[PDB]
Amino acid sequence: EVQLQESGPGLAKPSQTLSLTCSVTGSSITSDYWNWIRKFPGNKLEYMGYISYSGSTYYNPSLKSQISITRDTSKNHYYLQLNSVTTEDTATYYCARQGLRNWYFDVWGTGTTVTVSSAKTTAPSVYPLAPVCGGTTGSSVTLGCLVKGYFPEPVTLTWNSGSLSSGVHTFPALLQSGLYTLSSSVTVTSNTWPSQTITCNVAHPASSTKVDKKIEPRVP
Amino acid sequence: DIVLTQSPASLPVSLGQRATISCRASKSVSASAYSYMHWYQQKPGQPPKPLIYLASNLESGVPARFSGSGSGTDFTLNIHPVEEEDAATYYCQHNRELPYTFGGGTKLEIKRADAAPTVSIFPPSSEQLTSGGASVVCFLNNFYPKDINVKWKIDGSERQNGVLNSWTDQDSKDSTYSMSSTLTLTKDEYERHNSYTCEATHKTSTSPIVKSFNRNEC
Repeated sequence: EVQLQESGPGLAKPSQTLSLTCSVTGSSITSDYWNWIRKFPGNKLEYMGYISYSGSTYYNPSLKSQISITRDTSKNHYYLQLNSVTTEDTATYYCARQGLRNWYFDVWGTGTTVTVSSAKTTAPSVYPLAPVCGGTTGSSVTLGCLVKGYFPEPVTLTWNSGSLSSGVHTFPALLQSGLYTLSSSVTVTSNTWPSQTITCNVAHPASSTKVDKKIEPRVP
Repeated sequence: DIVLTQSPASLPVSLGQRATISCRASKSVSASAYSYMHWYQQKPGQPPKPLIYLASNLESGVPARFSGSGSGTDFTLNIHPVEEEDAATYYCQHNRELPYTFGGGTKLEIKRADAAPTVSIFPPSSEQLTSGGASVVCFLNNFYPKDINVKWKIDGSERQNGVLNSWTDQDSKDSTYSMSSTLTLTKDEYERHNSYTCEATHKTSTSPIVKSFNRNEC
């Protein structure tokens, strides 16, 4: 049972060096081929290169970035370094194995996303979204959570510490004038809220932000 | 380098039917007894997963619904019958020579019975008004097709500047979409108007769905 797992920084500044790590378990990196792949904002997958069971490397010559691939056999890890990154290196990075008895990217990691930008990291403001103050209500109630003005991606959002998973839609973040905004909606029955408290838990690691925002009914 | 051209870029298919995705290479990838053209499936938030290797061999665990064929420069991936969880993006990839290259991808949309959205509107929070801004939010949940027009009106006057619309990926269970529409203003501009309305014109209804509130009505 082979597993791969990428890790590395989420933000890097132009002209800096970026180093990612692929941690491998369940199989030794001295017996197969070990590759790096990235997915650009959009849908374009690009092959970058590999390091082989014997430590030999190959780099895709059509790349515009300058890369280096190395390994550590005592840890069963291998690495990808990008030299002098640019904004165009913003992407999601995957590691994947190519087997001698398979001959395809038969095992993949989950991927790690990297943003290359010189903009300063900014913490989000979390706003509750409660029903318009009129008291009429149907058979259900839809609440919301607005996370505005942060950088960079990503953020994580849960409801009631994950206990509330049904009837939840979280919308992908959008960039406007340099900062991201995303929102989430949750639907419950009429008698649940407000007698039962509902809270959106927002975390933004890049700014050390962790916020719990209770949804309070509106006062006239 | 070898170029892989996928077709179509987006493919809508109804449940139970079959989907046909093609992949054409600039040069042959077949050498003697083998063909080097593999297929992968990627779901939102997930990494791509291998489906078919060496043109027509099924990966272990992949349902029998998936099949592949082809040789030389033309290849095809078949899914019969398609199911809700197949909403995804599929990629072809060749192994004949270095550098390896991928196809542009094909998004598989599960055709769905036309469904109208459930619309909710939310005025700015007092916390945001403390900051000097004011965002009005409109949620449109569980509808289909994806395309849908949202129009904001301040005191009956249309407003299109300062609007952020975000769609979710196609739901893997009910095959619906949801979208969020946010209109952001300044506090002082929000306080010199009274009526705020989001109108949703969708193919599902002749007239638009309307949700509104008045600032001073509470």
